Amino acid sequence: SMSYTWTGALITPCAAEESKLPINPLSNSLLRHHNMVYATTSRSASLRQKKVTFDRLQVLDDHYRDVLKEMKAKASTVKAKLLSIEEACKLTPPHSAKSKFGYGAKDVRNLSSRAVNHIRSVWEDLLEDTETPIDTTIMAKSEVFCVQPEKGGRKPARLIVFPDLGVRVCEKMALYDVVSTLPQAVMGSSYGFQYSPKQRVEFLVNTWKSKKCPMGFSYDTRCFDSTVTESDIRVEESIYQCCDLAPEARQAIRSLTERLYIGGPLTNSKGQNCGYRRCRASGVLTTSCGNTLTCYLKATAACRAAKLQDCTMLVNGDDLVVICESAGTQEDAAALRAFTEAMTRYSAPPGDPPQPEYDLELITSCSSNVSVAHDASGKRVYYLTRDPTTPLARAAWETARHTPINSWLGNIIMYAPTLWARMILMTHFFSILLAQEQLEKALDCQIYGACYSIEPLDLPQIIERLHGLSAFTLHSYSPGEINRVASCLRKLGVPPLRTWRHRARSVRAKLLSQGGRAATCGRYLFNWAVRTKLKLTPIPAASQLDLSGWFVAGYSGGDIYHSLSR
Ligand SMILES: O=c1ccn([C@@H]2O[C@H](COP(=O)(O)OP(=O)(O)OP(=O)(O)O)[C@@H](O)[C@H]2O)c(=O)[nH]1
Ligand SMILES: [Mn+2]
Ligand SMILES: [Mn+2]
Repeated sequence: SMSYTWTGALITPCAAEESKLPINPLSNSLLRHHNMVYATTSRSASLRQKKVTFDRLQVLDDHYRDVLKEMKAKASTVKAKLLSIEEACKLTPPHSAKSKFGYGAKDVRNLSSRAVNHIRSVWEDLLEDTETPIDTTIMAKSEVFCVQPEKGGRKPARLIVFPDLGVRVCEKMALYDVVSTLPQAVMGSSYGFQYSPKQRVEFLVNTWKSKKCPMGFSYDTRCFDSTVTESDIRVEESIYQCCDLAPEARQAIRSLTERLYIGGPLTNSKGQNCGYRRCRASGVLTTSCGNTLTCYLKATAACRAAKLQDCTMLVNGDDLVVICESAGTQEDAAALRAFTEAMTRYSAPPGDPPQPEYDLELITSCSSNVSVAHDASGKRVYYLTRDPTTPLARAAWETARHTPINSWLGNIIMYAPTLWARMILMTHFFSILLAQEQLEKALDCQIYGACYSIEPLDLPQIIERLHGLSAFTLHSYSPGEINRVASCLRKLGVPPLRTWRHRARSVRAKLLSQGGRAATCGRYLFNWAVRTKLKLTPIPAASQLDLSGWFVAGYSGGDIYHSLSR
């Protein structure tokens, strides 16, 4: 079975597309080499299709079935709720793509009669029609990155596939509770999205330490969605089916599984049939959960086949990292060879062969890695970092062009503890906000795939709640880590780290002599920039009325929104 079949019609864009970074009178303050930044467009959709299109051979053995059951027994433990039309409407983001039936996200969240009437029929249809493939739209995703060291090396557009708005709301009523609860229940501490960065770190380390002689690695499959089979999707459904569900929920899931999740026809923006999918759809509510479960299921089985000792995994979508007891170098190399031979068999071959690692700071996953620093008292603190090239490039692009979702904000949140996050991002953006007094204007950013509405003035609280205070006092980052950041600044033409020490004192000052919420931002966010450092006390309101539901589950491509946590 082929992951895709193409009729020749083009993946077309729904609007015009900006691909280059125009000469900015403020972004150059950030990055000077504009020709290094680029956003993906329809033009490269075909290169993507070729990467994404191939036959799938899958062989399932005893360990796989053994693991399936263990997972199912756990899922058996869950009672999932049917979400009401209203609840699901609220979960829809304000700029979620509009329906082909004459209403948009706004209409849906406002509970328009037209919108709710269509949703109801889409739901009724889920109960009356058990087999007709549901229409999906295929588009090229616009994403900004830095040119490849191979000079002019570019990533082709990634393809996004999703059903009409109406179906999406139905998916929510039918599966939102499930997709928010089953992953943990089934994978325990192995489910990654349940952890804030601070927790993901605690869990990696306490695990690494828990080993007499630790050996670890990260695994990532070559274009995972395409590797997901119809079989894999039905197994996924067998897992969902073990929950106690309402009758209509149970049929909605069952119908959604055959009509949408296993495959369906592909339609472009001009309304033409581009082909057919027989693999995971990037834009359905189940794709995060589905991928984690499938990833976890295959990997657990692979461990037992490769006979790895005391394996402990952490899974996020298709992002896998396993920490086991080293059984000797030579030994370890053969185990990963086997592990991979098994993953490949289960229909999930690697992008790059996994390398056994013996230094936790050396294992990278989710595009991130753990690093060490020291706090106020110099007590070796641990945190999560990542190469800053893509983040800095995106910050650049978001500066020259108001985009709907502001990744820089998100990166500050998740990476607040980091060197680059504090010294460049925090500095750059707080002066831009200062200038236009956009401190109060809330922005949309996403975490683990769900879009969140956030007020910059609340970063101290948020940062404090998530990383602790050490996030405001880390000071002796690793050589390795500092070298990476500097090397990257050179690559992008971003002014060296010390140039930023300067900029911050200013911004901060212009933030202390501002009072209120703005002022606090000034005291806590740039304490690394002032000569005369003060002693930061736990923020009152922060570790208080600060909302949650933030690190419960992944919703990438799931059309999820929350306007909580100020
Ligand atoms: O919302 C989405 C979209 C995509 N995917 C799928 O999960 C994988 C996570 O993508 P990766 O970071 O693994 O990149 P890759 O090397 O596997 O594939 P290239 O993207 O760089 O082409 C993607 O490659 C995609 O196929 C999801 O799981 N969820
Ligand atoms: Mn992948
Ligand atoms: Mn990945």
